[PDB]
Amino acid sequence: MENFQKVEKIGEGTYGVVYKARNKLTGEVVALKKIRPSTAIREISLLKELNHPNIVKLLDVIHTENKLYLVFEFLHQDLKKFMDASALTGIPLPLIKSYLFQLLQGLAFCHSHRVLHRDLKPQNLLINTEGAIKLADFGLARAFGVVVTLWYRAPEILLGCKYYSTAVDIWSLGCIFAEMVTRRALFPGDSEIDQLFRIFRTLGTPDEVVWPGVTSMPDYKPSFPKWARQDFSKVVPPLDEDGRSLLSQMLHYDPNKRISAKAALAHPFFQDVTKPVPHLRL
Ligand SMILES: COc1cccc(C(=O)c2sc(Nc3ccccc3)nc2N)c1
Repeated sequence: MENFQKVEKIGEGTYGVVYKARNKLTGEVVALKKIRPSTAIREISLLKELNHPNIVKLLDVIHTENKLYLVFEFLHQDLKKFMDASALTGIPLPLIKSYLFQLLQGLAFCHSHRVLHRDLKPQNLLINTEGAIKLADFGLARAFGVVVTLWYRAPEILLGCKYYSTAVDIWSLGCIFAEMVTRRALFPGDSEIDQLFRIFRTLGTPDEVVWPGVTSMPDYKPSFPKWARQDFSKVVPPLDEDGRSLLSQMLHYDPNKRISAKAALAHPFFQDVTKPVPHLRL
């Protein structure tokens, strides 16, 4: 187009097609996302001012010929592909730990700036050859808002709560952490109810004891089956107790009891964190 050269279609994003493109003027390659409101323009534009090592930079918001494009710094590979590529032997624990640590740093930053992601998934976690991992698309959900993956959706969202909190991002990261460790999605639901019951079958059907206010949620039904909680040691076996304790805190039903990114960074699991180099096949 006028100021870009579409190198390739890197895929279908939440709001539209995403292409690997090259800016004709600078020659820089970026991830150009076509969006499929004047308030959205204002909000999104504010996001350009979010700089952190673990957040994919939003270089530009382009509103021309009545189309909306978001220009992002280009990263080497997404975690989804990396996990698939590492499925035979699994991502080494030190690297899993480094990634979780960095992602929490990115979340702690966004959240301290009152920005939520709401749709964290391996597809929007990007890595580079130097061992960094970054979160892409923070704050787009709020600015915009509505086959979609439900695997990383927090239970409060599934139960129809209309007010999101920073806790939904911790839940999603918890699901991703488990998946890196076991090499299998933690809650692979095929529908909203299947997603919810898969969570219930593992963590136990929530009640007013563990989640005060749950029985009054919009889509909660007294007729939900009552499953008992499974022992955590069976959920992510290869993980040591520090990792399991941290994961359990990231998967608390009550958003208010769920650990914050900031507090998670101080968890004992990270006492020996390092920054390994991943073996990336580009
Ligand atoms: C469907 O497309 C998506 C979905 C969610 C996030 C992004 C995104 O921001 C990206 S992808 C990317 N490089 C990349 C290089 C090789 C393989 C896959 C992605 N770099 C950025 N910045 C793209």
